[PDB]
Amino acid sequence: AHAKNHDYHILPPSIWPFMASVGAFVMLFGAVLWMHGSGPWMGLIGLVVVLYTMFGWWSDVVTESLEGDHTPVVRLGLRWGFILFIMSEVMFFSAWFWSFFKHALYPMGPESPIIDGIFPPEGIITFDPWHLPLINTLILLCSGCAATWAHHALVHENNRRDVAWGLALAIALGALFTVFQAYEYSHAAFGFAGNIYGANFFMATGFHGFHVIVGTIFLLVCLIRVQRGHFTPEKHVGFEAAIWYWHFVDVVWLFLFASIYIWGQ
Amino acid sequence: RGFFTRWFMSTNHKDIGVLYLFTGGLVGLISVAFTVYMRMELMAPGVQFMCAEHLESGLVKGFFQSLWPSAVENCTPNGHLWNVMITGHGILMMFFVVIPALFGGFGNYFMPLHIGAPDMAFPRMNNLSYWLYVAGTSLAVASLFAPGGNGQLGSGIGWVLYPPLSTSESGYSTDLAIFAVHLSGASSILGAINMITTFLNMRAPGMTMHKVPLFAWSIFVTAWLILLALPVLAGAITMLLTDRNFGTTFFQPSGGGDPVLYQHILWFFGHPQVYIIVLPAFGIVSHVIATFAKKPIFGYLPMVYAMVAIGVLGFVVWAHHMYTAGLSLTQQSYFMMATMVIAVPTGIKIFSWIATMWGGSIELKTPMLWALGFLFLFTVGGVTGIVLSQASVDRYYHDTYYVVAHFHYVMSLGAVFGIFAGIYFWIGKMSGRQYPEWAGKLHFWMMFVGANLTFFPQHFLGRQGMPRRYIDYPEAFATWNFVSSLGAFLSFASFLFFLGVIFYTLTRGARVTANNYWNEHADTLEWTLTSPPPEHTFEQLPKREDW
Amino acid sequence: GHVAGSMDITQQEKTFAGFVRMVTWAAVVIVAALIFLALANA
Amino acid sequence: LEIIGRPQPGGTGFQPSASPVATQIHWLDGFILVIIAAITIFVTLLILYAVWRFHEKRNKVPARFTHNSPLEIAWTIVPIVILVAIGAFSLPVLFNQQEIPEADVTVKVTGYQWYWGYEYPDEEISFESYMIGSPATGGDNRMSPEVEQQLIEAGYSRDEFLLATDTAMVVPVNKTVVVQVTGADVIHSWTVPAFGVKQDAVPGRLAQLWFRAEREGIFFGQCSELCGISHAYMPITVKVVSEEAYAAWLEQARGGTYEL
Ligand code: HEA
Ligand code: HEA
Ligand SMILES: CCCCCCCCCCCCCCCCCC(=O)OC[C@H](COP(=O)(O)OCCN)OC(=O)CCCCCCCCCCCCCCCCC
Ligand SMILES: CCCCCCCCCCCCCCCCCC(=O)OC[C@H](COP(=O)(O)OCCN)OC(=O)CCCCCCCCCCCCCCCCC
Ligand SMILES: CCCCCCCCCCCCCCCCCC(=O)OC[C@H](COP(=O)(O)OCCN)OC(=O)CCCCCCCCCCCCCCCCC
Ligand SMILES: CCCCCCCCCCCCCCCCCC(=O)OC[C@H](COP(=O)(O)OCCN)OC(=O)CCCCCCCCCCCCCCCCC
Ligand SMILES: CCCCCCCCCCCCCCCCCC(=O)OC[C@H](COP(=O)(O)OCCN)OC(=O)CCCCCCCCCCCCCCCCC
Ligand SMILES: CCCCCCCCCCCCCCCCCC(=O)OC[C@H](COP(=O)(O)OCCN)OC(=O)CCCCCCCCCCCCCCCCC
Ligand SMILES: [Ca+2]
Ligand SMILES: [Cu+2]
Ligand SMILES: [Cu+2]
Ligand SMILES: [Cu+2]
Ligand SMILES: [Mg+2]
Repeated sequence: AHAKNHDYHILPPSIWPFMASVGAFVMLFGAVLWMHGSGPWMGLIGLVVVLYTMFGWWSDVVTESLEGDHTPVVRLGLRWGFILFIMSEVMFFSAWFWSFFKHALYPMGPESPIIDGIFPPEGIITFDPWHLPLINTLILLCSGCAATWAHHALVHENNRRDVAWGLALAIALGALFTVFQAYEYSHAAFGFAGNIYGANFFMATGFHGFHVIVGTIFLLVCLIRVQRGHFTPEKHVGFEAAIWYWHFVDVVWLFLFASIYIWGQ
Repeated sequence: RGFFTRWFMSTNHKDIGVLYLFTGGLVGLISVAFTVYMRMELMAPGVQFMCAEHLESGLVKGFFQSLWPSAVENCTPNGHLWNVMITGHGILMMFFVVIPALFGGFGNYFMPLHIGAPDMAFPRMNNLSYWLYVAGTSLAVASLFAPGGNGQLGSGIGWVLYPPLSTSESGYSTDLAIFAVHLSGASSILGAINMITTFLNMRAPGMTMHKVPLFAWSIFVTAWLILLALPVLAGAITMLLTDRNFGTTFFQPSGGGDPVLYQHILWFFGHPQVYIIVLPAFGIVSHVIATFAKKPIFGYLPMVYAMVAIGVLGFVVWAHHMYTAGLSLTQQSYFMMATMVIAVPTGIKIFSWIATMWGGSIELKTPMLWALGFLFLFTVGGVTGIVLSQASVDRYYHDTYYVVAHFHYVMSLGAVFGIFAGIYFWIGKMSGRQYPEWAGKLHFWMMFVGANLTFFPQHFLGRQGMPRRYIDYPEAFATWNFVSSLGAFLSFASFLFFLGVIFYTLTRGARVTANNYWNEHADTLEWTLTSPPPEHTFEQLPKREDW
Repeated sequence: GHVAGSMDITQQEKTFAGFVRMVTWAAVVIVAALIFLALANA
Repeated sequence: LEIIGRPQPGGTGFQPSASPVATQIHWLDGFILVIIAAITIFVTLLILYAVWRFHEKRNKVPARFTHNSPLEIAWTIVPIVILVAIGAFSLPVLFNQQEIPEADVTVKVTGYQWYWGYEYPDEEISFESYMIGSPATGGDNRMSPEVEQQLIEAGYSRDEFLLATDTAMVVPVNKTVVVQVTGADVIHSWTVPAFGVKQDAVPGRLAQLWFRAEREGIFFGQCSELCGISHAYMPITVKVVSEEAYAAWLEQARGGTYEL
């Protein structure tokens, strides 16, 4: 912009968007074939492309902040947007939590809905909340505390060794949750097909796990950034989203934990 | 300026706005077309067009014969065709057509100008919005050619996909439509975020929220609904996909499922949808009433608050769409009472409009006619909704043509009007070519004439009990049908008219050279700019006094 | 004519602050409500 | 044969009042219609009026008012009072229809794709009804000599094509019938416009609905909830007869013969 008076970021053209929309189309259409007896190849191609897109796109995001496009308002603009994203995320989970709560309260039975059945479902074996569940909840709370500690250092003391230290700790504890999570599946007392409790129990923690992984990945990115010195106490947006997001995951797990392990036994 | 550079790698919010428009036009036509097909078959009793026999002929082959009557005797009633059509319509129309012109075409382009911002907060993202919308559409269309229920192609299920019908239906057709819906969701949620950051963050100095144009507040409320309502619908349909692809049992009584919860999860998002469709419409009307009655929009705060009013109530009235699917009396009351409340907020909007016109001089220009039709018909529509809001009366009305009319009056004779309203009023601004004041009028008069014919009869049918989504009906119902169908053709005519009128104008229209071709009262910032606006609108920030 | 970062953001920072507060209000109001309902009719 | 509750060619109203709830439903709608008849008219009249009274050549100069307190208040209370009213005359008609009585008979109706399924738990009676055109009765759901003839033999005429069923569900005048609807496979809906009753058969669910006829005859209802291809091919027919011939119906339906 030849002669502007404003700090908002205006962007050169960009192919990324179109690319990613084809990747997804192919992704999903391959994903429909693959759940219909046919071959994976189409599905992975779709995702491979999308993943190429996303990386670029985000690489460029950083690159653009490095060219000093991320002025004061810009910085705030992204902050905001990301916050609607977690708002959205929160709504999605409201679907899964809504089924759980309805079935848990008004389970189906032969006289439904004059009369309700029984929950947990007959012959269902809910897990022990204090054995592994608590383990995974200590594991995230802890990681939470280790990722925020990174944040504050950087912003408050400008200590960068400490910053990367908080991050590794936090990142490897995120993966641990995954590992423990999977254990839980391995040892599950009920199945996934044919029984509401399996679908709810599985899809719900299924979605949460998705996110942890996303979370743990994200963080990974920051560590890397932090290793090549990409963050200052004033400018540190990836970091801000990261910590905000990790926190949302943790919140969601904590409510799950209270809703499905602790309250539904 | 590579052609591929411009539209294929767009970062500008005025072009993305155009892309959505035509895109949405396109599909509407296609969709609209499916509408004549139906009307055709429903013109008269028995099944003359959707016979079984045409299936033997390749698609190329029977297609063409399908546009030509057969005798009852030799006609083999293929209900599945009809179902797949009905749903081609619905799915296209509430997800590919009307929300992408009105929210992403007129909003994307103008909401920004009215506040006096350079461009949308997230340009790359926005472009991604527009492309996801295409995939959406494409999967959605492809679905009409893939392995459908009953050995045919195509999912004949319902715009909303209810189970167990939706979970038992063979093929992978419905899987495509499920994912279409997701990519559409995606689209609006990216869109939604972008306008929400944009509008709070990028407005011009001195522009207070209470200093913003109606139309951008409309997109603002619209956007919020979206944000909070699509998510819930991603979920619903994930449950339909895992039931049919992963043998789950969300809504499968054999596994302790409950088809009704689905209806709860889907109407909680299926109510917010309409308030998205009309929201923007309310916005474009104010403008147009303001400009053409050459007088400030009456009760501007109340208008804004009305809009918030609606949007909030819009999340707490979804069981009105389930009055007979097995609900507690306490649940019918709560939902009947609270759904009645929305009246307050809308009437206010309706009265203000009449009070804007009151005591101003009026310009019956094309744009205005629509705006006035809209005030009428949306009221028509409206009332019905109160009749439908009463569980009691709903029994008899639910699922019958009486509800078909109420939605088309507020959708086809409502939001749709808005769309056109928008179109006529802003065609030069975004083209540098004005349209013909005659044609327009003609179009407006045809459409009002025939669209009234199309749906008004349907009120009768509804009270004479004709059921919804039937491909044939009793002898008793021929009379009105005829009328209706006739009606539909007329309107279909008109839409053709309009496209040409459009074509012509973008070909041979009046070059536009003024920055405001209308009059002093159109006061927002879009009118200060050229005609067709600069590539980078607002490099220089609009000085406070400027407007 | 480059002066990156020297634009006035007073009005946006006030805005975000409001935004922040408004949502929190909202959220909490719902949960409350949900709870109410629960108590009243679950 | 008294065919009462049926669509009437070119009709723009309802179907005969066969029972109390129907009675009230018509009355409710009537009353609601005039209230909105007046609103609609009203709202156009200003529109028109204003459009002409203040068309540019009739009032060259615009005004600048944007607010009139007293009037806004008026137009926000008015409506509100209007709605309450409707309330007053609406809830009551929902409660009478959703609060189910002591039955004098009791059927159980089971939506099966492309046919209904009647049961009379006390009388150990259980039979199914299909349209006359169903492939269950040779046809492919469309008029044919065969069909025409079939219906004549039934006691119906060429014109009630899509409403007549091989198997009627008989019923007592003056008696309270409670119908507990459920679906078999996907979702259907059973309903009889003259009775003013209707509801959805849903897989995994017992829903109840009550009705009383005041008069005899053949009433006709249609499947209302997209339940597949022959969605427009699962008529419903309800007979209502004297109690003396209801009882003999009992005995006569015990021998496997399910027609009156
Ligand atoms: C944008 C589209 C749109 C809009 C804006 C509305 C608005 C309303 N709709 Fe609906 N509606 C649909 C689209 C829309 N609707 C669709 C598509 C369906 C079917 C979905 C499907 O099954 O596929 C449907 C279905 C539907 C049903 C269920 C039908 C059934 O059982 O099958 C109901 C029932 O309560 C309903 C109610 C209402 C009401 C009260 C409003 C209110 O918004 C109306 C408010 C407007 C007014 C009240 C007039 C303005 C007020 C005044 C002028 C004051 C004077 C008058 C009075 C005070 C009374 N709508
Ligand atoms: C708002 C969306 C919308 C629109 C515009 C329409 C428009 C029309 N629809 Fe409808 N229709 C639906 C949404 C819509 N429909 C839905 C959701 C259903 C229920 C689906 C289901 O059961 O799942 C339905 C159902 C439905 C049915 C009955 C279904 C049944 O048996 O159960 C009929 C019956 O005759 C019908 C007719 C028509 C006609 C003649 C038109 C029009 O052709 C008449 C007048 C309008 C026009 C002539 C053109 C308007 C054009 C545009 C708005 C273009 C937009 C793009 C640009 C402006 C650039 N529609
Ligand atoms: C098994 C192993 C297989 C692994 C495959 C590997 C593929 C790699 C995929 C990884 C993706 C990389 C993610 C990195 C994103 C973050 C980008 C970033 O941090 O820059 C953005 C900007 C930072 O700016 P700032 O911090 O201020 O700069 C300071 C410099 N002085 O801050 C911003 O602009 C904010 C941007 C936020 C990012 C948005 C995230 C939300 C989207 C979530 C959707 C989930 C997608 C997951 C994919 C699944 C497929 C559907
Ligand atoms: C019960 C409902 C719970 C809903 C779950 C929501 C999860 C919340 C996410 C928690 C993560 C926060 C942890 C903070 C650690 C480091 C980051 C931080 O402290 O950001 C501070 C920020 C203040 O921002 P500010 O000072 O205005 O920035 C410059 C101002 N010109 O303060 C912020 O802006 C933080 C922004 C993150 C927002 C995440 C998404 C918010 C969505 C709505 C949730 C509101 C929850 C309601 C809580 C009830 C309280 C009674
Ligand atoms: C993620 C980290 C933290 C967690 C984030 C998400 C929090 C979600 C917490 C709750 C989410 C919604 C839960 C709703 C529970 C409702 C249970 C239910 O289904 O009620 C039963 C009733 C129908 O019952 P029925 O079968 O019809 O009758 C049988 C009676 N014999 O069903 C009904 O009438 C409907 C019940 C009311 C529906 C409520 C739906 C609103 C959903 C939006 C929630 C808003 C979340 C905001 C979070 C704030 C974060 C900042
Ligand atoms: C109905 C619910 C369905 C759930 C789907 C929800 C959304 C799916 C889309 C995934 C990607 C979007 C992630 C959104 C994160 C946005 C956070 C934010 O505010 O990001 C800001 C950044 C700005 O973008 P830009 O215009 O380029 O601004 C440059 C300024 N330096 O924005 C970015 O960094 C943009 C990065 C986008 C990543 C590319 C991937 C596109 C994905 C499309 C596939 C959708 C399928 C969803 C499947 C979920 C199924 C449950
Ligand atoms: C009980 C069940 C309810 C059902 C859910 C209901 C939700 C419906 C959503 C509709 C969204 C509408 C939002 C509109 C709010 C507008 C209020 C407003 O603008 O107040 C004016 C105030 C004044 O600021 P002033 O300085 O005078 O002018 C600006 C100059 N910079 O402006 C400000 O201080 C800034 C205002 C910012 C606007 C806030 C927008 C957020 C509102 C959404 C709440 C989200 C709830 C999220 C719950 C799920 C979270 C996970
Ligand atoms: C950190 C560790 C974590 C630990 C945290 C511990 C705290 C746990 C917090 C849990 C919160 C979850 C709440 C669960 C909700 C349950 C309430 C419910 O589901 O009641 C439904 C109510 C009764 O259902 P009903 O069918 O009548 O049952 C009759 C049985 N005789 O249904 C009715 O009576 C019908 C009435 C319908 C009324 C609709 C009202 C709207 C609901 C709210 C509006 C949603 C709008 C939200 C907007 C979102 C966007 C902002
Ligand atoms: Ca026909
Ligand atoms: Cu609704
Ligand atoms: Cu059926
Ligand atoms: Cu049916
Ligand atoms: Mg229904």
